Amino acid sequence: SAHCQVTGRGPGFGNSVSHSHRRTPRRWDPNIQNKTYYLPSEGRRIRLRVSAKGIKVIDRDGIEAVVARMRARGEKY
Amino acid sequence: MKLILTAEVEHLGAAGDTVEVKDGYGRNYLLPRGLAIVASRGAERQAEEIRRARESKVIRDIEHANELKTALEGLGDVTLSVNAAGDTGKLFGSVTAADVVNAIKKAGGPNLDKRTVQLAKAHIKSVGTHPVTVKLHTGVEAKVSLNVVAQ
RNA sequence: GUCAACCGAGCGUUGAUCCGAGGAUGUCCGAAUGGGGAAACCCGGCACGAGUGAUGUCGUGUCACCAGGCGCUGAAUAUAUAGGCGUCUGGGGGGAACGCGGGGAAGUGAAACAUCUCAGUACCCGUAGGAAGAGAAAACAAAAUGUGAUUCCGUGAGUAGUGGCGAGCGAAAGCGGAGGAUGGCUAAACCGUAUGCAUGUGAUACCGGGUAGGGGUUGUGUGUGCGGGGUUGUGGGACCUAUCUU
RNA sequence: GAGCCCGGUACGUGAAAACCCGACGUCUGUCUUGAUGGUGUUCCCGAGUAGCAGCGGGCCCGUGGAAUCUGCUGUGAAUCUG
RNA sequence: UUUGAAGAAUGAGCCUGCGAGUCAGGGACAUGUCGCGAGGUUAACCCGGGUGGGGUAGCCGCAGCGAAAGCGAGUCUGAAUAGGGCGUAUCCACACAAGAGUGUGUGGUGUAGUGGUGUGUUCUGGACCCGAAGCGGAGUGAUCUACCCAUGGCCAGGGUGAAGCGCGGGUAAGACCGCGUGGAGGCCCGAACCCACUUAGGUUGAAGACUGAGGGGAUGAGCUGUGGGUAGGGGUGAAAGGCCAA
RNA sequence: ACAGGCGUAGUCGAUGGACAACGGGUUGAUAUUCCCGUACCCGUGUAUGUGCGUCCAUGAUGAAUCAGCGGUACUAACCAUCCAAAACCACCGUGACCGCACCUUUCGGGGUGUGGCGUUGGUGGGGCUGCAUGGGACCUUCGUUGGUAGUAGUCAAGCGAUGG
RNA sequence: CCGGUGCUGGAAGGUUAAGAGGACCCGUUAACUCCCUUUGGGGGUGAAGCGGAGAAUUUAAGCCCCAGUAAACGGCGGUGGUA
RNA sequence: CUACAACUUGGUAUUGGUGCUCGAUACGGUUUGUGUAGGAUAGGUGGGAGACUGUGAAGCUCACACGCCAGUGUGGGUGGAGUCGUUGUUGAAAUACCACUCUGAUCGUAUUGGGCCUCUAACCUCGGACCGUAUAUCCGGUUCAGGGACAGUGCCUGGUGGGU
RNA sequence: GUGUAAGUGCACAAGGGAGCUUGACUGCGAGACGGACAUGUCGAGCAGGGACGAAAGUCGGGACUAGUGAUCCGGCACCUCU
Repeated sequence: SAHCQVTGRGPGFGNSVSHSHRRTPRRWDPNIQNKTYYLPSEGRRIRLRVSAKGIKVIDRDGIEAVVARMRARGEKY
Repeated sequence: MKLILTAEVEHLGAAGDTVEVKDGYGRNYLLPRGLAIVASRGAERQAEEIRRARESKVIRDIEHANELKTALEGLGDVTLSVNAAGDTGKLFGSVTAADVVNAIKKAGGPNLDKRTVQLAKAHIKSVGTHPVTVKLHTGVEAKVSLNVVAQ
């Protein structure tokens, strides 16, 4: 995928099941979405690819904080 | 989402109240309008609620209030406080819109919005005296006469 | 130089041929990078210089892409932004193995076979380094008054065990050793700070008491960036508060 | 078929320049305005995390009574009688 | 190799050279030999120009029975010394009991394992050698052939005579009829060209799929050229399980 | 997931489009290529002259007003319409309701037509206040013209698109 | 020809996952009441809490079921006797 | 036979507001305790010597209704001092006041839920217009219009499934 | 005739009948058969505690041979094992 942006919750690769096994993965994706937000600092609307988890992070942590944390990682937002 | 209301709303209460509501309501409707505030801290939330309430009450305007502010925008010279280097004639840091509007607060009276201030047309960071204009109305806009504190 | 002779013409005691380290020159293709291209071949721009009666021509340089920093502008549109223009530094690809993270089979064995095994091997990817990774206890142990970062080797052990309890897989603790740095640096409470979004007790508060001018070291908030203080386990630390006070 | 012919060995010599080791003096900081201990209570000790549930990986361990380590979702706590 | 091959069962043209039970590992079992002997021996490692010295962590023996606790020359089961199972190197000498097959208590004789090495078999590894069809991963290939796209070119020559149009008859007006023009057609005969039906030959060929004489289509669902695209469980296919570099 | 898949600007790509040469001779070997002759298409200089317009200014336009005639027309307010605010009179099966004679187990409960305020209710017309409408103008004023102000400015050698 | 299989439609029912629930019990034990020799060992009740497997109940599609559909796959019979 | 893709169902995060309707949970006054002695459905139960009335009560017709239809409590209104005190019968006493409150049916209040009618602010728009842009059926951004807590995506789950 | 196929046996009855009744037990087992191996078959005799019988003595299923299925993995009751 375009890859998460605030955390880095990438995929994973499972395998087997019950009822006798069979070996066979099925990526365990993450739940990213395309929520947008508003930066009152620079007067702008930003769209991101963020999981619901990361939305939780935002609403109990801020957006400025998050973009600074992403600036660190230098994601091409 | 534990948040402190700023205005009155259906089935919540009135301004100043404290409510535990649904997360998305508080996420999408209230909080990104400056109509509420998170409840994280006692005095922090208290001060933010008080100040936001005063500012929301004081920010209003109508078309005729714009027609009157179009006349009252020719105020006296509203000066601006500065820390910079007068060595070469360049300013250390760009000066806010809050500073200009609080100068108007303590000189002329109107406590306007930082948003509509055409500070770009001011071109701060050249030491001198910058003119200014503001989106008061759709069509009507008036001008202010300004000066700077020499550094 | 040579396979590799032949011929011709020469140099060398004024130190040749030869050997070593550094420099210079370094056509064209190639990450290839001015644009283009069937790889090594076609066309140009800009500044300067050479050249013709002028044009053509020639020479020296430089012009790609992105990431970041700085600088100018801030389109719809108001704030202002994406973007645009200039400059500065990086990266770009190759490599024989060795490494770490991720993906990831099958023939085979099971006298068939799917679970299992072959193997997390081959191979593929992304990035490295001269080595890598791990690494300072939210660990082991068993009432012994014990050990004291990690890694790699020997043993424990083909054992305890696991397993269509079938084929087969398979430790660790502990013990002896190599090497020793039983290593260091931070965040938070708390202050001093620049600030930045807010407001206005507009005052008995900003500080060492007190003698006090002010009348706000903004009055009180709140995160930000800087500086101190603080780095622990038998708990420590910041407030507090006595004592000697190198 | 060579100890005494030749090349060379045992052995001792040798570097203007460049490169690598330390050695130094520069240069750079850094503690110095300090410490040892006392004493009774408030505050802090790394949060979308640890934990629990659902699918999965790998650990001697094939879901089994199955800890510890972990990946994705969902939910989601306290600071030392922790 | 076969019950049985001189065998009309296979293999070998001839010579010369090359070509198949191997190695690892303190692995396992059995057995020779050597050192030690109720003891035996070291591993990693350290020091050693060398093959040598050290290194006690470990392993094998020295007591077993029992699922286990646990007990101990006895122990387990069991209510039981009441029989049995396993064990107490073995033999030797005296006793008591029975001859249901011998046992039980004494005394002495006193227990032999381990580490190197050689041989044989054996376990894990390609495991005496050669031999598949075929499974999987990553890539190369549409210059042949299948289809499509873009753009050009080629189809001698001779016949038939549709629609329409005109004139005339006919009409009340038409429909209808004749003469002419026009010159359509997945039309006709036939070369180039594209195919390939029969037949003869060729069949260690002229040819790794052809030739001779005849044959089908031959203005169209055409043939062909230049450039290009689709790629492997996938393509493409006027579909035969055909074609995708003999 | 990463590798990489698509793809706009753009850039490459003829098998096509546009673009200027024909004949003869020559060597042992080349030839619309060299030679002979006659032609053509790009650009480039020097000079010759016919007309040239910038400067002179030669002609030829508009701005746009102070404003006058009549007329969109916040409009002070006027020509015609209904309905119902409170609502006017006439009457009609009335929630409680005041209430003639009687059905009715012999009676505490099941009713009827005329009768009365109320008119939870129903029909008809007239003084009626709110209403907006089309018509003509006044303020604003937009349409028609005298001075003016084609005066100061403006178009006029050319080349002229990377656009239509 | 609508029985069998399939397609479309419609849910009165029966079976029906996950999830939400968490009755009742079983582990552990703060605290008591007896047993005994004595240097507290062995028995019972055993609060809340933390845990274990957990029911009752509410649960959709589907399936069973009700009709239609064959230019939809498909299927189309015998003995006897009488002129 | 086992399994996977793809499709599909539901729960859940994204993902919310108001209204109505249908459930049970708890704070709350409430309907309601037929054993004979007998006014006799005797609410069991702990203080217990008057009993609430008059901040307007018997018997009462009627608004009401259950119904174990003998009977039950309730209210417009007269009534204006009435039943009653262990009334005595008893395991048990009033159904006197006060009350821990259970086998009950009703109903306010926090809820916990679902379904339905809707708003928009998340979200979607290969719908439009403008800009970056000179060129761009791309892409992004603003805005208009619309849809709309549905759909899409993630995680768990059931089903069909020779398509593999 | 012998519960059920056939054979070997049964009159000395193992056939027929009547009374008590649970040995259709527990802990073992000398020596033997048969034997690829695992399986399979009988077994006198000892001990507790019983039945029947007056006692001797017989009874560890049925006149005998068929009537059933290894191992692994789970389930129930009891144990003074962990």
